[PDB]
Amino acid sequence: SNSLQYVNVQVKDIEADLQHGVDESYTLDVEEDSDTITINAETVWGALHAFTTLQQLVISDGHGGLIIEEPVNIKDSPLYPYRGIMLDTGRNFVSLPKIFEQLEGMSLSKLNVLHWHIDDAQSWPIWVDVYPEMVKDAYSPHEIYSRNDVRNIVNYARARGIRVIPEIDMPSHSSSGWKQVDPEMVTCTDSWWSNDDWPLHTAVEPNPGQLDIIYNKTYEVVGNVYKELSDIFPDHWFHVGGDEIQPNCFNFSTHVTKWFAEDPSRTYHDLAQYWVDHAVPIFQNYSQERRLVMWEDIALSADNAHDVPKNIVMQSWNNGLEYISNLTARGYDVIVSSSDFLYLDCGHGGFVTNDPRYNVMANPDANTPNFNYGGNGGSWCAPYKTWQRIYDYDFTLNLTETQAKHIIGATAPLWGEQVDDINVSSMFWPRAAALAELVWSGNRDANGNKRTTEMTQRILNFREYLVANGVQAQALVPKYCLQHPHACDLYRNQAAI
Amino acid sequence: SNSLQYVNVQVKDIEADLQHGVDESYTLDVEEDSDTITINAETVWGALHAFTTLQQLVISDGHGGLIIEEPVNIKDSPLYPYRGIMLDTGRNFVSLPKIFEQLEGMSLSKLNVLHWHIDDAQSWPIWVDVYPEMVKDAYSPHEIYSRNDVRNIVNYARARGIRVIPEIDMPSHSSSGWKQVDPEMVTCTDSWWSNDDWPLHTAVEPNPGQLDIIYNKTYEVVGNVYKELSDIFPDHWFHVGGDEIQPNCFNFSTHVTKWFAEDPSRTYHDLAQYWVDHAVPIFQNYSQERRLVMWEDIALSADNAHDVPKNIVMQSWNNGLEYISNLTARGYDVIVSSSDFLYLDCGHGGFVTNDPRYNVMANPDANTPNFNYGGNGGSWCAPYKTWQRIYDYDFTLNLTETQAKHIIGATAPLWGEQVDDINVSSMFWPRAAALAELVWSGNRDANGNKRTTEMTQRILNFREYLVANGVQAQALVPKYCLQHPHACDLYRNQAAIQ
Amino acid sequence: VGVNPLPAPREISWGSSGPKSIAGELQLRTDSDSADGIVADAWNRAWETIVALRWVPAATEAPISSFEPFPT
Amino acid sequence: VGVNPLPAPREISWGSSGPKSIAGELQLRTDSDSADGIVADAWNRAWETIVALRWVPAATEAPISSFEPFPTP
Ligand SMILES: *[C@@H]1O[C@H](CO)[C@@H](O[C@@H]2O[C@H](CO)[C@@H](O[C@@H]3O[C@H](CO)[C@@H](O)[C@H](O)[C@@H]3O)[C@H](O)[C@H]2NC(C)=O)[C@H](O)[C@H]1NC(C)=O
Ligand SMILES: *[C@@H]1O[C@H](CO)[C@@H](O[C@@H]2O[C@H](CO)[C@@H](O[C@@H]3O[C@H](CO)[C@@H](O)[C@H](O)[C@@H]3O)[C@H](O)[C@H]2NC(C)=O)[C@H](O)[C@H]1NC(C)=O
Ligand SMILES: *[C@@H]1O[C@H](CO)[C@@H](O[C@@H]2O[C@H](CO)[C@@H](O)[C@H](O)[C@H]2NC(C)=O)[C@H](O)[C@H]1NC(C)=O
Ligand SMILES: *[C@@H]1O[C@H](CO)[C@@H](O)[C@H](O)[C@H]1NC(C)=O
Ligand SMILES: *[C@@H]1O[C@H](CO)[C@@H](O)[C@H](O)[C@H]1NC(C)=O
Ligand SMILES: CC1=N[C@@H]2[C@@H](O)[C@H](O)[C@@H](CO)O[C@@H]2S1
Ligand SMILES: CC1=N[C@@H]2[C@@H](O)[C@H](O)[C@@H](CO)O[C@@H]2S1
Ligand SMILES: *[C@H]1O[C@H](CO)[C@@H](O)[C@H](O)[C@@H]1O
Ligand SMILES: *[C@H]1O[C@H](CO)[C@@H](O)[C@H](O)[C@@H]1O
Ligand SMILES: *[C@H]1O[C@H](CO)[C@@H](O)[C@H](O)[C@@H]1O
Ligand SMILES: *[C@H]1O[C@H](CO)[C@@H](O)[C@H](O)[C@@H]1O
Ligand SMILES: *[C@H]1O[C@H](CO)[C@@H](O)[C@H](O)[C@@H]1O
Ligand SMILES: *[C@H]1O[C@H](CO)[C@@H](O)[C@H](O)[C@@H]1O
Ligand SMILES: [Cl-]
Ligand SMILES: [Cl-]
Ligand SMILES: [Cl-]
Ligand SMILES: [Cl-]
Ligand SMILES: [Cl-]
Ligand SMILES: [Cl-]
Ligand SMILES: [Cl-]
Ligand SMILES: [Cl-]
Ligand SMILES: [Cl-]
Ligand SMILES: [Cl-]
Ligand SMILES: [Cl-]
Repeated sequence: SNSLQYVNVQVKDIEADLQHGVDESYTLDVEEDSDTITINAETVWGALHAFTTLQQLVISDGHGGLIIEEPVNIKDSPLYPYRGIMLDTGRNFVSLPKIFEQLEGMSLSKLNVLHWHIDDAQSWPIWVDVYPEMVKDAYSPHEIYSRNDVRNIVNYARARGIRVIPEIDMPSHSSSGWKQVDPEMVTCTDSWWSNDDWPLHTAVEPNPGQLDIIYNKTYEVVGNVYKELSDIFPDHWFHVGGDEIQPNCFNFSTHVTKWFAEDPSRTYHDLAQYWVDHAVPIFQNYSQERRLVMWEDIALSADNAHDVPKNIVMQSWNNGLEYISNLTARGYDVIVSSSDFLYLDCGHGGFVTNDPRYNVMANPDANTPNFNYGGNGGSWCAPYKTWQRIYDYDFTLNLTETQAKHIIGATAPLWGEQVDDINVSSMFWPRAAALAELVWSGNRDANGNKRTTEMTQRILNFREYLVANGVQAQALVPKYCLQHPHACDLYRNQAAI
Repeated sequence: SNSLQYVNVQVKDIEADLQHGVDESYTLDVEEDSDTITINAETVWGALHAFTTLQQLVISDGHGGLIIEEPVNIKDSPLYPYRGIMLDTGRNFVSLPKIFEQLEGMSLSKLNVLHWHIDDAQSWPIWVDVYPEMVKDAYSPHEIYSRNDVRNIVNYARARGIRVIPEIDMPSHSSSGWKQVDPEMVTCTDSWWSNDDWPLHTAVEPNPGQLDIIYNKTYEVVGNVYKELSDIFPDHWFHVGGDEIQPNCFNFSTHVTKWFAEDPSRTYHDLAQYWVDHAVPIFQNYSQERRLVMWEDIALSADNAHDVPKNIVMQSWNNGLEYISNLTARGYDVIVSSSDFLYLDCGHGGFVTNDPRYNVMANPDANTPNFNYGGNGGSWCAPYKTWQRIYDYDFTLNLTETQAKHIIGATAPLWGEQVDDINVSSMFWPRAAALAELVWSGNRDANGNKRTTEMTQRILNFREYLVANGVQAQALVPKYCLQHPHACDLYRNQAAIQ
Repeated sequence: VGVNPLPAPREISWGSSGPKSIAGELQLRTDSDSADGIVADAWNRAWETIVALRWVPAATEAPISSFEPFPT
Repeated sequence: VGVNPLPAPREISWGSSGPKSIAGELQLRTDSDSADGIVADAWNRAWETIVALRWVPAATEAPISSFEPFPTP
């Protein structure tokens, strides 16, 4: 039979830049009596996907050579244009080589968005020219992302058709960095986060602090940081945060205390709206093509603002389908990140110290799962999300045809409280690859039935493929299960799912 | 002040061998005017401990030189002689560099036992000369521990005062390896493990298989494999296993069911005894100093053996203090490894595939923790045991003195279903450092108050040390918490824990 | 076949005429690349991985096995 | 004292006479090592770690800070 010599690639539009919605489709054809592997694609980005497909097809003939096992015709494209994971370098620093390693993983699984949660309350690791002093709240001089570092990250991604979407979370999760520019611009940073004394709590987790929404100069400093960062990140999309505004924290701001005093009818909804009316126009005005992303909290929490522009994409992490349905029904575009399915950090207990909740020497109630015995172990989103839990997630279930059109894709976040170089790759992978397939080609076979059981061998093999490509992905099963397909199935009935 | 120049070490007897209960105590002294760090140890092994303490005291002075911050007086020794972790290489193979890496962390934290679970149903990774055919059930030709691999592991451990205590788990957890020798010495290995249809279940975990307890030749091969291995492992202790005996597996053996037919008075308890009274002689036969360890199931499961020699050390993993009380009351030396405090694998969901328990798109009950919402997520021993959980475990609580002195120490097992080289270190470390202190010096301050809050900065720093030393330990908190001490405490009140 | 690319492609169909050897090295041919050589570079990375891995499927699909029944 | 060796040694007592410089290289002195040189070998590994790492304590013990109190007007 006829040997393969060439890979012909025809790309229709060589101009299309790496930006939201760009056509990622391709065809790949290997014919019985052709010496050519034929790849067609609407853009270069579709062509790259073809190559990563293709490398998973060329294998050893076991005699020193290489084969593709059979002729093949493929036609491929993603169900959703937004296929992401989120990296948190605010809680702990992740080095460039480990960031590259993740981008390699994304490449091979065809994820195309790295949502970069750059800072948080706990550190500001990114160099800002206009305020050099912000990196004083970096963990060490060697744990700073220089501008050239960012250039190499953007570029490494670009080369693998991956969009980097920066997030500077505001106005909550704000202490480090900001407070170096102007102490007044953040509030309650010196407060005790006070979950031991719940009615005084200033944050949901240690390191409290929020931007002072009323303090006039806040918007000067954010505008200058945002602008400088917008210039170095080329994606038209920018994530401005909006999660977990804590009302109690503003009690440390004289400025907000006065603002409530001067008109006592005001609520935290108004305060949230004040931020929306002053921050958003600054953000939206960077360029004409700019789209913002925000956490759903701004438009859906208990302290939600009244009117969030339907311009702004909502990232949904709470209450699963209920918040997705709610959001889509109001006309917002939604990135699915539902923490009951897709949060990669759950299941490692709590990180807060001096915690007596662990100190229980016997099961206090065997009749039900409780803190130390079958319950959450200190991790608010427990249990750990397995690859199956992720893959099984039908995030468009019970949505109308119009709601479902507002779903633009998904993002599995990996919050960094207990993540750094050591385990970042084993927490992302290979679970991220399960989401990868979910938002690329779905979790259903040709007949519409859920094919989780079929995914098993594919994801088990891909895990090893990841490891061979330098991506330190976690073992999922005993290797016996790899070598004996379905030997490790709970249900012998292959339609159980 | 005076400048240090020399380390002086006097070992009382240079002859004591690395075996259970050897005197691990030492003293370390630095005086103001003395140019000598003075170390006294009963054995070489105590001196080894002094060195790992000593390196944690000698820090940078900020000007390219080294200092000990103050003079100091240290007297130190282990509360328990058995302080361990258990590596599972049966479920997934772990390479030698990565085994070396665990032994390194073990050394810096003073753990002295590498309990090595070599095989299981899923694989047989260890070379056996008498039966070269056993490793046909290794995951590949590269995933095998040669004879020389074991010698180097043992030596690398010996150099760091660590005893390697092997486990070949019998009579359950037996399929791979065994069945290349004689396919009739294993039963139900081609069964369906059948947890989808619980009454017909042959195993707790897929890849079912157990040793035919009746079959003639079972005990020859077991004896030959055991004797060969016993020779390459210089510790006097050996782990035979004996956990999770599944009664339905034997139904696939003609022998055992024929043996039940012969006399219908015979129950499964009798069947366990049969193994005890045939296997233990074979094991005790090896050596005069040979001691045995086994999992508690043998003498305390639903289908336990009537009479297990009080000579065999019992490793307890179920029901926490309850089962520890039961065994210690009946005269058994006990290794604590309770799953509710010390199982390091827990909290990563289930590994079993085609599993529809995950396929729930909404919380079925918001008031009770359930499978995908608050509950285990398919890890039977969930949740994940944090370093605090581990450190808080008072494993002699509500025991008598006669009971308490039957506790010989503890072992934190890392089961290897979802563990290979990639994460073995971040799963072990730094949490095993919490156990390490618990069984070295305890979790109590001078006044008997539980000092977990004091352990915070110690373990946090120790994690960064381990990383500096090559050991890939997991981060436990945002780095903000190291640099701002107690800023991530839940309670300011440093007496919150008791 | 043994290979099983992830994600599963939207549509993929294999033939049965047997293996096609890669003769020498797959040469890329295109007239339609960006000015920054995105495609050429991606192919170099893809191809150098392919030849360095000489990949062997680690886990392949097959029907669940026939186990011996529980004896009646 | 910054260092916080793990495990917490049974009994440890620190002085106040000030820091003690290491004078270049710490030299081992023993006439009581196992025949196979276990103490010597363990020392060499510890010393080479000490000198390569020049450890700087990464976390240290302190009293808790004075967090600003929740105001009441
Ligand atoms: C932190 O600051 C906020 C804002 O100052 C405090 O809440 C505000 O104060 C009181 C809460 O008791 C509310 O006004 C009162 O309303 C009742 C009738 O509903 C009336 O009888 C009183 O004379 C008074 O006007 C006001 O709604 C509220 N503002 C909010 C929620 O935006 C809050 O108590 C402070 N928290 C702490 C822990 O100090
Ligand atoms: C697997 O094999 C075992 C025996 O090889 C079966 O267990 C046996 O089950 C029978 C009943 O099914 C038990 O006999 C009982 O005897 C007492 C007399 O006092 C009485 O309860 C009944 O008359 C009953 O016939 C027998 O004790 C029991 N043997 C043991 C050792 O526990 C088991 O049923 C088999 N399972 C299968 C085929 O699914
Ligand atoms: C989305 O969820 C919110 C709950 O926050 C719903 O908003 C509430 O709706 C009722 C009716 O207007 C009011 O009583 C509440 O005060 C509303 N919250 C506000 C104004 O912040 C909303 O109905 C949901 N949308 C759905 C189910 O489609
Ligand atoms: C210990 O025993 C006391 C009574 O002596 C009992 O109240 C307590 O619940 C027991 N605690 C545990 C952890 O077993
Ligand atoms: C979807 O709608 C149907 C209506 O009967 C219901 O059975 C199902 O439970 C709904 N939602 C979810 C999350 O299953
Ligand atoms: C958005 C979200 N904001 C919070 C994060 O800052 C935490 O790190 C995370 C931990 O799981 O929980 C919520 S999700
Ligand atoms: C002893 C024990 N025997 C079983 C082990 O084979 C598993 O690895 C473990 C899974 O956590 O569960 C129990 S504990
Ligand atoms: C999948 O198929 C391969 C060959 O392509 C087998 O070797 C393997 O056992 C599995 O069944
Ligand atoms: C599939 O696997 C089962 C279980 O070992 C065997 O019984 C069967 O012959 C096939 O190998
Ligand atoms: C299916 O086929 C296998 C052959 O491997 C049998 O062993 C089994 O009992 C079942 O009939
Ligand atoms: C522990 O002590 C060190 C100095 O040794 C401080 O830098 C640290 O902040 C903490 O107080
Ligand atoms: C300890 O930390 C608190 C909280 O930041 C401060 O208010 C105090 O001054 C010290 O730095
Ligand atoms: C301790 O110090 C803090 C930080 O300056 C004060 O805000 C507090 O009142 C206490 O005196
Ligand atoms: Cl464009
Ligand atoms: Cl398509
Ligand atoms: Cl207003
Ligand atoms: Cl609305
Ligand atoms: Cl709980
Ligand atoms: Cl919680
Ligand atoms: Cl299909
Ligand atoms: Cl001896
Ligand atoms: Cl009998
Ligand atoms: Cl549950
Ligand atoms: Cl379970």
